[PDB]
Amino acid sequence: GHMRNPAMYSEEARLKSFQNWPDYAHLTPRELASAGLYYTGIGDQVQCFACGGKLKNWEPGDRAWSEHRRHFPNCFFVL
Amino acid sequence: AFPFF
Ligand SMILES: [Zn+2]
Repeated sequence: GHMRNPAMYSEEARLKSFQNWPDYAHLTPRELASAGLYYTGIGDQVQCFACGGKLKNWEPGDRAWSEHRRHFPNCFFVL
Repeated sequence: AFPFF
């Protein structure tokens, strides 16, 4: 209400969060940040600044936008 | 990806 994390509203702030991002994740910080997701600093776990939705266990083939949309259909950012 | 809270 309205945005869950206003400090992660900036795409640059989401990108900056992806320090120590694991090589095993197979999704880039730039793809994740463009879909409104920032790094929590744990495993491959990311969160949306807008809806507060959290996503983990990324697999090769996943698209950041599609996964965000599908699991968080009320999110205004990927609507 | 898996959603969680
Ligand atoms: Zn969202």
